[PDB]
Amino acid sequence: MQIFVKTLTGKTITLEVEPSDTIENVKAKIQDKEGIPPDQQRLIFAGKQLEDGRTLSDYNIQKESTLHLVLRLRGG
Amino acid sequence: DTQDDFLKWWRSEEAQDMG
Repeated sequence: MQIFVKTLTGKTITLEVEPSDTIENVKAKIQDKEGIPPDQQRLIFAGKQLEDGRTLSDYNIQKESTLHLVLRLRGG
Repeated sequence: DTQDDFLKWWRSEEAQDMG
């Protein structure tokens, strides 16, 4: 299952994530692929806030699905 | 088809500088 995480700026990257795998596992891979901490970027889909402790199938996230990302400005 | 509608608000909402 290779989905496409699209950010606000307009960055859609192909990221593979199992449906059972929680959002943390996704932000996890996305964190090691882009360098964005799980608690630094907020993802949204179908008007639902993807919580760190939530599954994908719950938000009807299919393959190549466009997952909205929100990069939290101001780091450290 | 209001997926980007509400998201568009988050774009500028996150891009703050002077206000």
